[PDB]
Amino acid sequence: PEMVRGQVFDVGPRYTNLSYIGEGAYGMVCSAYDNVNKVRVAIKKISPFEHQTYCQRTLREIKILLRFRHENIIGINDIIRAPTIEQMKDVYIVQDLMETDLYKLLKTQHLSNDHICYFLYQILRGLKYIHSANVLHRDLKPSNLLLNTTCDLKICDFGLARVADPATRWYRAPEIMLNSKGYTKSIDIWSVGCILAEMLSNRPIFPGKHYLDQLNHILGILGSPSQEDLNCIINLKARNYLLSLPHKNKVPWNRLFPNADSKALDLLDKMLTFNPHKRIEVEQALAHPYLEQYYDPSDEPIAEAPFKFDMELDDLPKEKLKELIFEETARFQPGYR
Ligand SMILES: Nc1ncnc2c1ncn2[C@@H]1O[C@H](COP(=O)(O)OP(=O)(O)NP(=O)(O)O)[C@@H](O)[C@H]1O
Ligand SMILES: *[C@@H]1[C@H](C(=O)OC(C)(C)C)C(=O)CC[C@]1(C)C(=O)OCC#C
Repeated sequence: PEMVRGQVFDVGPRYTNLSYIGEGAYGMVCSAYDNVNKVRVAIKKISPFEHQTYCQRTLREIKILLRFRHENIIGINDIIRAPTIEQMKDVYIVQDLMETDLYKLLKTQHLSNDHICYFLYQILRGLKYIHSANVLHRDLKPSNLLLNTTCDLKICDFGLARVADPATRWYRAPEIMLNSKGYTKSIDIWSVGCILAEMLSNRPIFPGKHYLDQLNHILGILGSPSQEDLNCIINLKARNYLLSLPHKNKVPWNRLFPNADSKALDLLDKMLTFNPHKRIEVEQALAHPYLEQYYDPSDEPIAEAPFKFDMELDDLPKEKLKELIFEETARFQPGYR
């Protein structure tokens, strides 16, 4: 078994020439060569079975990404795991190989306005498909926006994704921290707005240290919530918390982004709206004048049908989640069904 930084990558003989390329809180990702198809791939090793929440992430990512097929969404090419459930300790997810992610690119490079507009267009194009399947990604951030040499962008990391039905916190919408319930497609648009702001200045717009600090960052730029804003917070204890904060004036977007295109700041304003019911929707954002050079509805496909898991996962024990992961990956085993 090939080894990478002291870690077993048990993916041969088909996949060889492994090279470390990144890592998140759950998976180690390596580049590799697929000797069967004669193509470069990425391989994510995850080891989730001792944790119920990690098992949920693994099953959600596998189920959603095998059902999605879109240019701006990473696909799963193959899944490697042991032939028996008792031997199964790691899962390897094989994906198309991307060259970097937006987090790493922003560390090294200031983006031009054409770059920002193009990246923002691809994010929203992929998000249009996700939302059209009635799915929430729920964890959009620069590190899960993959990029290749030709500037193509793919969204990845669907372990928190959920059917819509009303690590880092810097991109979490305010209602996640205040309501803990009733999440809509609106939460992804907030994340995209945070990403846009970071592309405009190469710094995160709301880099809070904890939920309390996070809310103070957001309010220190948006200003204290309006009465209509307050009425959309359902948890009254959370409303009382907001009402206990000192008044804060809104900071004009062109104070934060003085050289930014005014059309980008108009869209940004509509994405980073406190009230999720007033926040711009993905199709309206695609149609905003900022993206006029790219917007092409006939070339922005949607899902044939809304997605559904066919079972609630939140309450299942991890040993049951393990059996579901085994079942869901059987289609990549020789001799399946
Ligand atoms: N298909 C891929 N091609 C190239 N690099 C990739 C690919 N998938 C992931 N990466 C890199 O590996 C990192 C970790 O992947 P990710 O899927 O976010 O792992 P995770 O641990 O399951 N979740 P998280 O903690 O949210 O990052 C990414 O941020 C990328 O830099
Ligand atoms: C795209 C690249 C790019 O995708 O970065 C990596 C590191 C993946 C090669 C850039 O960020 C700069 C050049 C380019 C082509 C770009 O942004 O131009 C398109 C336009 C307008």
